[PDB]
Formats: sequence, structure tokens, C-alpha cells
Amino acid sequence: HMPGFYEIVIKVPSDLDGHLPGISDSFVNWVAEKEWELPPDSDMDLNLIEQAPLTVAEKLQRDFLTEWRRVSKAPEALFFVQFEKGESYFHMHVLVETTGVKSMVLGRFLSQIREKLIQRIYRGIEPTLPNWFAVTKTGNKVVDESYIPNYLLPKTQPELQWAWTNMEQYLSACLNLTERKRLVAQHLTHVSQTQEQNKENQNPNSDAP
Ligand SMILES: [Mg+2]
Repeated sequence: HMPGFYEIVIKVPSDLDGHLPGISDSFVNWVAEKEWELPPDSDMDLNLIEQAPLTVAEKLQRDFLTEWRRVSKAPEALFFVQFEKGESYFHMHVLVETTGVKSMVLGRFLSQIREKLIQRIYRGIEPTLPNWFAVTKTGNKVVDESYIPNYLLPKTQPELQWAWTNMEQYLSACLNLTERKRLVAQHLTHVSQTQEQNKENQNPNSDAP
């Protein structure tokens, strides 16, 4: 059966001097000059995708999942990562399956992952961003797969910037708005029909938990 996911919201630096003051020139070159292009199957508008924060965001997600895999001992663990342009900050919603990391040790593991990112990406610089590495709480919150079509998939540009997944049902949806639209409607249709079945059900122990 499909597992539960932890959510880690990571704020992404989108302004060099204000968020990463004194960061090395090689970081500066990397972020300033790296080009992005949408895949052939994408229907998104590249003109709305901020590439420099995207460049950092890609490495953050990349390095997080590497460290998550090590720490969880789950090499092909399921994830859905979505890069957003929020009201105040660019941020990533990192959904990763709970497998291998019991809730009790999640926080300690995340701190280990947090220091790795600081060391590997920001060269020791603590980024000047408020609460930039936070796990969603209620204790540690566990969402099921439904969080993706409910809250992440319906996002459009420019709020939606980019997305990564190893989850096979969301591959084409990552950078295709039409596919996202289809999956949201499909999920909501299933939810609606599930609601209807509940009302119409005449079987014993129909006691709402
Ligand atoms: Mg958001």
C-alpha cells in the first residue's frame, strides 16, 4: 500500500547579497549564468520561471534526497518535490516517504541533513532566510499521497516554478499543466464518488472514525 510522507518546506535564496552575503564567486557564476530549458513534453512558460533560484533549488532538492536516502537506508524512496514562488520567498515543498525514518528520530536526522546542505551548497554560510528549513508539524505530520493532487498539483505559473518526482504517476505532471489539471479532476472525481458511496452505504459498522 502507498505510504505516508513527511513534508519539509525549504526556503530558497533568491537574492545573492541579501540571502547569501559573501558567497563565493563560483556560486555567483553558477547561479548567474546557468541556463534552463523546459523539456519537449512540457507546456509551461519558461519566461515565468526564475532560473537562478531554480538553479539553487535543484541542488537543494538533489542533495536533500541524497542525504535522505543515506539516513533512511531507503535508496529508491518515493518523493515529490515542488518549487514555488511564494508571497515572500521562493520555497520548495519536499514530500518524501516516511519509510526508514521513524517520526521519533526525524528531527535529529533532518538537522544532520540541514548541516550537510549548509556545508555542501552554501559553503558554511547560514543563509539569511527566516525558518528556511522546516518540517510540517501538527508532532511530525504524516500526509498521504493525496496531498500532492490536493495542494501541489493545482498550482499554476508563476506560483508553480518547477517539480521533481520519482513517483511514476506524477512524472508527466511535473512540468505539464494540462496533465496536472487532469490528475486533480481525476482525484477529485474519486473523492466525490467515495463520499457518495459513504452516504449510500447500508452496511454494518458504517461508523465514521
Ligand atoms: Mg506554498
